[PDB]
This record gives sequence, C-alpha cells and structure tokens, in this order.
Amino acid sequence: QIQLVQSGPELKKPGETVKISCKASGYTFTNYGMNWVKQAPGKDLKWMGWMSTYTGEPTYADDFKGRFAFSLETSASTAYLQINNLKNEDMATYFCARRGNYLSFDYWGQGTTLTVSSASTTPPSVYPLAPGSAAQTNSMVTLGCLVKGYFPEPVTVTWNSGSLSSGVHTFPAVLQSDLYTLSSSVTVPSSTWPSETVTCNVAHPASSTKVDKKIVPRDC
Amino acid sequence: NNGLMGYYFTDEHFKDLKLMAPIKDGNLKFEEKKVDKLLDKDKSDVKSIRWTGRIIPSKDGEYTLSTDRDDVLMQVNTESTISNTLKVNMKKGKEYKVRIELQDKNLGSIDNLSSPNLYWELDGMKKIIPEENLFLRDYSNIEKDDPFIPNNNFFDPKLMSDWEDEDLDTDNDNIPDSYERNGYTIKDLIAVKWEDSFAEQGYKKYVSNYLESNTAGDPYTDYEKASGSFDKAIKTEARDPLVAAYPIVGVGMEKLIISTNEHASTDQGKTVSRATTNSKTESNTAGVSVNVGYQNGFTANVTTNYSHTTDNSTAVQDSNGESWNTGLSINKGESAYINANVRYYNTGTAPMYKVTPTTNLVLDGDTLSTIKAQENQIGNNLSPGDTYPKKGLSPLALNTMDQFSSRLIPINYDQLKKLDAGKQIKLETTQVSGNFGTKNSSGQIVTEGNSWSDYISQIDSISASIILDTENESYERRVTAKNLQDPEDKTPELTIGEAIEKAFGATKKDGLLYFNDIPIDESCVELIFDDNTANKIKDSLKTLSDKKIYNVKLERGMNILIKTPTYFTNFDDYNNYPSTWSNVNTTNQDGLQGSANKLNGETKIKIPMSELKPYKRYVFSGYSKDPLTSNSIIVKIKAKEEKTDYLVPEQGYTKFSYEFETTEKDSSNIEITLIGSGTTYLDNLSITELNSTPE
Amino acid sequence: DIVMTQSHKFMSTSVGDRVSITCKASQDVSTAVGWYQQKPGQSPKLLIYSASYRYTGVPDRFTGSGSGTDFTFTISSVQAEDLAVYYCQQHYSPPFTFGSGTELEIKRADAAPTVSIFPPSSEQLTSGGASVVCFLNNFYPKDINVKWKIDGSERQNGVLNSWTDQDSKDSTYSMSSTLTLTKDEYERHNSYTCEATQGTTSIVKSFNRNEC
Ligand SMILES: [Ca+2]
Ligand SMILES: [Ca+2]
Ligand SMILES: [Ca+2]
Ligand code: NA
Repeated sequence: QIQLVQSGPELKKPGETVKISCKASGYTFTNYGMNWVKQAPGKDLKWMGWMSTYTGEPTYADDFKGRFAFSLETSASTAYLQINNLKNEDMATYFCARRGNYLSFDYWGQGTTLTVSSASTTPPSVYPLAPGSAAQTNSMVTLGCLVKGYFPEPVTVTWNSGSLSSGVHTFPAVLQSDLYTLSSSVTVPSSTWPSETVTCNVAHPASSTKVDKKIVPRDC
Repeated sequence: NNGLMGYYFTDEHFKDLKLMAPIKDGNLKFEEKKVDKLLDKDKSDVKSIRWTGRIIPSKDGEYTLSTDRDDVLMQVNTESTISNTLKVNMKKGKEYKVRIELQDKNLGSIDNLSSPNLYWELDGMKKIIPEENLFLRDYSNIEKDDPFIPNNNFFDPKLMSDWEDEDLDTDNDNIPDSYERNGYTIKDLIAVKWEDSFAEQGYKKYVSNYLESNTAGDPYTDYEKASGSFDKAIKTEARDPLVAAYPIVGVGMEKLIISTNEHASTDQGKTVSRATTNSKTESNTAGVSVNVGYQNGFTANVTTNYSHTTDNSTAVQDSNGESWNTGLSINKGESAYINANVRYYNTGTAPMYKVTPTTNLVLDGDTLSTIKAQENQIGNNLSPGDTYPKKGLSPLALNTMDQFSSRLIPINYDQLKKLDAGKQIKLETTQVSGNFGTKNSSGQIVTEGNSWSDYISQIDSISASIILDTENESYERRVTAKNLQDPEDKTPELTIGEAIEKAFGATKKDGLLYFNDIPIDESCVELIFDDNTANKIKDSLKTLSDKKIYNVKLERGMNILIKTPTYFTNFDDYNNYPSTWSNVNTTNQDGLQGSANKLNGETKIKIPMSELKPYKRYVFSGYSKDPLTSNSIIVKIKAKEEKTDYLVPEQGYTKFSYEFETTEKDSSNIEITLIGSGTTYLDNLSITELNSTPE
Repeated sequence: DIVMTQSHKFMSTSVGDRVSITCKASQDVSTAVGWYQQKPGQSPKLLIYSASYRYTGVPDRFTGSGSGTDFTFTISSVQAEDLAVYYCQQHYSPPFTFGSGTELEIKRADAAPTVSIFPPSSEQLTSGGASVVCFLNNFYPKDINVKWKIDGSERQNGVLNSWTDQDSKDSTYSMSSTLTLTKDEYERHNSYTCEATQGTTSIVKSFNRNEC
C-alpha cells in the first residue's frame, strides 16, 4: 500500500549541509502535499512546513525560515529536505508526512535521525565500575562498566558474552561534548563475584572495535 | 509460450466450448487452481476435448507419437494420417503442428477429468512429451486452411444437412462467436464464458466482434490482446479487444532559448532563456466556456477545439513582464533564433519502435519550423508512458538534433511581440512513423516491416478518442465504438462508462470508477466533449431514466476528455484541498454519494497562491441540493476578481460551475465562499485547472 | 496559531484498564483533530482523524470524541502494545500543532532505588579523566531526583543523567548519574556523594577518596 521511505541516518559536522529524501509510493504523488516534521531529542513534534507536489512551492513554518529548503523530484515521486549550515539544535529525527485527506498527517515516513557533532568516528573507552569491598544489598553486588567518548551510535553492551542477561541495566547513551557516554550495571550474587569473573563486552561497529573489560575489585 | 491449448467442450461434438486452458506437458493437465476460480464444478461436465499446438523437437529422428487412450485421434501438420498413433520424421528446430482430439460421453466434469497422456518415442525411448518441446500455436497467424477452432472434428462425419450451420469462430481469431457476442474473460491464458460473479474476483469482462479478428483495428487479434500474448511493452489496458494498441507520440517544451545568433555552436550574441511548463491538453480546455447551470443531466462541458495529446501548449515561466526583446534588442524586420529544451512522450498504449516524429512548432498559427526528429537521436523507441529523454534526465536540446546542428529556428520581431502578448508556442506533432512489435521464435520482439501507418488510420476510423488528464500524466486512448446507424456493424455496444473503465484500467468502488486513487466518476471530474459528441450525449441523456453520461452509449467518432480536478472533496474519504473548508457538517448520508456538507450558514476556504498555479484559469465546481426549500446559495469567489452569484438548488443534486483566474505568485489568497440556509447540501467540490492566461 | 493543550504528560494504567486523554484546542477547530500513537524509535501513527473517525486498521479499543475545542481520546481496554506516547493534533490550519504528548505507563507500587556509587577507575585517572557513577536501580515512579554532593556541596556541573525505559517485568525504572571531573579537580576533594530522593525516601551513597 502507501509507503513513505526516507533516506538513512545522517552524521554531520556543524556548518555542513544535509539532504533528506522521502520517496512516496502507492498514491498519486502530485495529488497530495508533503509535510516535514522535526522531533528533537526532548521536544515535541514540530511542523517544519510542507511542499506542494502540485505547484512545487514550499511553505515554511516561522521557526524554519532561512536554512531549510524543501525541493521536489516529481518524476521520482520524491520530496527532499535540505538543511544548510547545520547547528546542534538541528539534531533531531526528521519525518516526512503526507498532507493527506483533510490535511491529516495520514502517512508518515520511518524517520531520518540527524546527528550534529564535531566528532568523527571514535571508539569508546571502557572503564570498570567496581565497588571494591563492603557492598552487598540483599546478598547482591552491583558492578558496571562506563563506556565513554565514542562516536557515533550505537554501542551494544553485554555481560559475560550474554550469560548475564537478567540483572542487567544498560542505560541509554547521552551525547555530551560531541561524544557519547553510556553505562551498564550488572547485579550478581555476592557468592559469584569476585569468585567467578564478570566481564563487560562493548561492541562499537562504526569503529569496528570490541572491548572486553573484566571487573576486578578496587585495590584499597 | 510452452504447452498446448486445451479446448474443453460441454457437448460431444466439439461445438460448445466450456473452457480454453493451456496444459503444461504431455500429461495434458492445466493449472487446476486457476481453472477452479473460473469454473463451477457442478457446471463443468465435458464430453469432448481438443488440444492444439506445435511440437518442436530438440533432435532429428523418427518420433512415434501416441496416447494412453486408444479413443484419442491425433494429426500432425494437417498432412499426416489421423490415428491414435503417429510415426513422424522430425527435424531439429522445425515446427510440427499437432491436433489431439478426444470424444467421450461420460468423460465427467473438468475436475474429475482423467485427461489422456501424450507420449513420444525416439530410438525406443518412450516418455511424456516435455513442456520444452510443446508450444502453443501462433494465434497471430490466421490460417484459413487450419482454423484455431475448426467446425469439424476427427470423429463425426460431415453431414450434408449440417451445411448452412453457423461457424464456431467465424473470423478464426480463436475466440468462439458465442464468447465474443455474450462476453468472456481470459486470465493466465484460461478462457471461459463470462459470469457476473467474476467481476467480484477482479476478472475483466471482454466483448469483441465475432466477425472481426482485430476488433480494434490494430495489429493484434482479439485473442492476442485478451490473452496478453502481445508485446509486453504494450499497456495492459490494451488487452481489452475494444481498447486499441495505439502509440501516441508527442513532444513538449520545458525551456525556450532565444538568441540573436543563428548558429547553435556559437557563444557570441545576446541570448535570453526562460523555463517553460507545458500541457498536453490546454489547447483542448482553453476552448471551454463554463456555464453556471447545467440542464437535463448534461453535467459536462463542450470545447470548441478538441485537440489531442499530440498538440502541446507552452507556458513561459518567471518572465516578470520583461519583454523577450529587451534582452535581444532586435528591431523591426530582423529575426532572432529559437533553441528549445524538449521532451518526447507517448501517451498511448503501444510503443513506437523506430520513432520518427514530425512536429510543427507553431506560434499564433505560424509554423516557425517542422521538427523531423530521427529515431537514432531520440532513443530509437518510445514506450507508452515513458519520455525521451527518460523521466529523470535533462531534456533534449533542439540544437543537438541533426536538423538544427547548423542553424536554429528563426523568429520575427513581430512574432517576438506575439510571444510578449502571451501567445503560446504550440508543439503540434502531426505524424509519427514507427513500427510495432510482433513476437518471434523464443518470444523475442521483432519490429522491422511492421509499419504503424495503415493501422493508425484503420483504428481511427472505427474508434472514439478518450483522454484522461491528471496533473502528473496524460493518457489518450482509442476505444472501438459502434456506428449506431450501420445495421451490419457488429462492434459491441459500450456505454461511455464501460469504455472509460476499459480504456484506463479503472477500478470500481461503490459502483463508481477510480483511476488508482483518483475518483473519475462523472460527478468527480470535468468531462469535456466536442460539439458533435456533446449533442449525441445530450440526445441520449433524454432517453435515459438514470441520467448519467457514463450510461450513454459510445458511438464511433466521439471525442471525450476527462479532466481530473486539482483539488477535490466528496466530504467522505477524499479531501486533498490544501486548506480547511470551514463550517463543514458531514454527519449525514445525504450526499450525491455518501455524506454531504450539510451547510447551515457559510462555508469558506482560503487558498494561498502557494497552492495554485500562477496565471491560470480555474473552474470551481460542485453539486448542491435542498430537499424542502429552494433557498438561494450565495457563491462568492475572490481571485483576480471578486464575483458573487446566487444559486438555486433543486430537491435533487444539480451541478454548478464558476471559473476564476489566478495572477502572480505574490497574489492574495483565493477565497471561495458558499452560504446556505440549514437544509442546503453540498457535495463533490472540485477545483480544476483549465488553461494558462497572459501575464 | 491553534495550540493543542493535552491532559497529562504521564498516565499510569494497568493492562485491561480504561484510560482517556483529553486535549483542549486554543480555538475552534471544529472536528479537525487527529490522535497519533508513537512507540519509541518509530514514527507517529495516525489512530484517529477528524476527531472521531477511526483510521484504517486501527483497533476498535481506540475511540475519539469531541468538536470545537474539547477533544477526548479513549482506549477502552489498554493492551501492553499500547504503552506509548499519544499526541493530539489539530489538522485544521498550519502550523498543525501537536500536543505535548501523553506517555502511558504501567502502574505499580512505589519502590526505593538500589543506589550504588563508583569512584573513578584507575584506568580513567591514568587517562586524566575522572567520572563518578551512581546507579539508581529498580525504583518507582520515574520522577526520581538525583543530587551530587562534593564535600557537602551540591554539584550541578558535569552531571549526565540517563533513564531506562519502564522494565517490562517489574514495571520499575532505573537511571544512571555520571559526574565527570578532570583528574586534577577530582584529587582536590575528599568526599563524593550521590543522593536519590523520592517523596518520602532519600538514599545517600558516599565514598571518601582518603579511604579509597
Ligand atoms: Ca471469433
Ligand atoms: Ca473477433
Ligand atoms: Ca459525498
Ligand atoms: Na493426462
């Protein structure tokens, strides 16, 4: 049926230009306009404007007048969104959405994340989070690993190559100073650490890096 | 391509064809799931079967053909003996026509049918004849001495009194006369008489002329078309025997370059170039006057000049009122020179192989030149729905054509003023030489010798012209239509609605036609006829109780244009307007279809010029009714002018139409206002683009 | 611009319960209101259009009501697959404002966090950095407050916080708080504490660099 297919995720430096595409199928492209919507990490869905597939004329919301450009390839049933001179505030997921029946946003693209950062591909540093000694809440000890200074997303974290799944909390990564940082905690019985080994397994495909960090007690 | 064609007859004497279906190999079994979807197993009893086709061996030798049933009678090449066993000396790649016949009362239903099995033995090796050696007959090769559905068989004597009886397939096109006259369908090469329940399943009902092997008058027979055995580059709607395979090659302009220098290869001189949009139908709709009222059910409009999609109009863009001559400084009696970016197209159903088009570049009646494009420079072939250059690529510049490689097209000082006055450059393609595709051997398309010329004229003499214009693509068709005055014309009678459905492969939803997602019922589009077609339709509408144009019979020569609206709402599922209609109440079932806008006071839409094209004539249409009052509806449109009109609705729905014009892109909003009084109902509000206006 | 004010940012429910989200339009939009569902990492999906019209393929547990300025979206019986963010939206006139969104969450009893604090690893100090990490695991509700104190002084700068989604097994939340300093600044304080504060509970975990 009707499908809106957007181009893949984008990683860009500040000041660069990015062009998102949105290919429509299953309906007469020129009979319905194309909305563009921005969703910043913590903000609500914001309408950026729309492109008339009949006139080719764009309409821009007030907050998106200047650096933003909608364009058309009617022969390819494709709408485009170009953002020039990128800033960090431009970091968001961008959706195309048909200006559908009664102006409802009745069909949406899957979204295009845009990450703005001065960093290029950087493997993570993996730091052990050990308590050392004197730490056992309800016969349980909590260990962790800190995954710092990597770019871009994602990194996967497992514990003992998957054997520790329950009791694992891997926390969503946060972008600070143009690099990502995440943490992962594992809670294991105090009878099993440090007697049995516990190892954080960090994979970062973008840098083709895997890091295994054994958690050992702090020296004291 | 492979296998044999089975003819399954309800009677014992090969007269009443119940099912035509191809078999895979010597097992003589068809695809039972597909036949099941088309046959009622309580009405599937058969008493005689014939299989026909060609045997092509992969090795020279003495082949003994036989069947597990002694009942069966076979013949090869219409020359061998007629026997249950045949000894044939065959050669590799040579074709041996084969005819297998079985006569058997108590043969049973098609489902329970234990069909015979066809074997062949070479060097004492007996096997079922493989699919790779069995081929269907060339059904484009109509042989008077080897008819596809013969009136006689291998089992019954040719009785003397049986003379003067009717042929089963009078025109030898492989569709029985009973099939053609009463209706049939062909899907996956399976043919059967029509049943109305097949429409629910999506099968298309075919009718054709039982006396004409090529009902449409095109290179392909009724069976080639209905079965889809023709060139796969032909549009699928031309599978209908009444929808002609018919290439329609034109050309449109998307950039106009005018320089003071005649030489294409010269970078000196003053030059002014402007982007241009083009229309394949504007020359048709520009001659349409719009009435506010429609009478006697005739809800369509008449054009003074029914132009086809081969006559292309050009609108110059981004001019800003600056005269062409300010950038050239040409004086009275001097000539500037035209270069253009053009794009050929094919709005028809068939490809134009070796496309050789002749196009007049026209301005206010003056032919500035006649462009004679050569096939080698425009992609050799132009498939239906495609363009040269292809849709994604830059347009073709005239100067790169051999004709204009040395000199461009001169244009006068006075013709430059006409261009400033708003007179549009027409690209009128007057004739296109080219070839059509016939299959050959392994299914390959062969083109040379297959001139379109005589078929184009033949098709036009027995057809109606139907053009569907959407914003993205235009589609022109030739539908075979009966001469209603000719008592011997056996062309099937189509209503205009049935013809539109066939011509464009339209679907149906609540009985109303749809072109993909676009509603194309007469109440959702602007129908445009020429004067002669409109008079015939008006006379027919007076003879119908259900006064719908789509119920009027199609007559040959009719010229029909379906202009789909830019914006439309049925106040149901469909509303592609770029702004919200205010005060809309659709909680009713009082629409022309479904719900209406129950207008209690004022309904208003404000349309920005970003959502309409500049310098265009538009028509705002809709249907209104008021069951218990005759309250006037005030219609107010604010565009380039502000006009108000008072509309009287009747108890039933009647159409209204108001033309309005846009100006510059920077213009104020277009505002359309309708004011009713409580029991006013509105439905099917459309805005349709008609033509460009001077700037 | 027509503004769409939505009922609650967060709504706690149980599977099989009835929930209703209201939305107040800042001016008359007649029936031109849509309701969208968005699951994490996915695009919004239109559930209800024109205030009350169920969209194609939408389960009948989703209903919409209202006209003018007051609008209601209802899930007659909440399913686990319905735990998502729901937006109202006016599709009457640009800028087609979306509500701020209502997250559906599983209701459960309150739960104090299991707090763990970790000093900088010697590896990170060798690299010249210093991150102190606080894990607040398996608490409820989501709105927990985390405070960093260095030598008794609240520390605002250098703090990164990260919440997990609601655990699909026990319906709790977990969060991570990282306090990053330079090694130079870290070695010039003694006591590092992270405090997890809820309505009636407050948990402080500490370590003194002088005690390792
Ligand atoms: Ca026939
Ligand atoms: Ca025929
Ligand atoms: Ca309606
Ligand atoms: Na058989």
